Amino acid sequence: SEEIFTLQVRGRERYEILKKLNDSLELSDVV
Amino acid sequence: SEEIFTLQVRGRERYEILKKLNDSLELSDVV
Amino acid sequence: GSEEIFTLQVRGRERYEILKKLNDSLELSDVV
Amino acid sequence: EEIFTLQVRGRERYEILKKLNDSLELSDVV
Repeated sequence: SEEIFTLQVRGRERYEILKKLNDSLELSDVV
Repeated sequence: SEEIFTLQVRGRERYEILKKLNDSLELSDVV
Repeated sequence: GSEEIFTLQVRGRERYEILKKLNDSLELSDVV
Repeated sequence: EEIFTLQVRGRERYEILKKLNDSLELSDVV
């Protein structure tokens, strides 16, 4: 199984930063 | 109104890294 | 004891800016 | 591109930012 977690964020800039990092980790992780 | 953005994250370890970063970013008034 | 400060090297201005925002936030918040 | 520096206080803080930087070097998202 996999688990999807929800992280709630205030402030567009905060959200945009975290989205870029999430996207990067999706692509850099071995799986 | 205040917009709360949702960041969907696969996996506990990935979530915990991003949550730590969010913990910091939410304390920062100017990002 | 003492404190260690590490030089993080980042390629590219836009990548530098995102990591700078994070580091600046961490310096204030001290969450790590 | 140029390489820029950021001074990072403390090993654990350096390690989290290094993890992100290394990820970005692999993914090229930013």
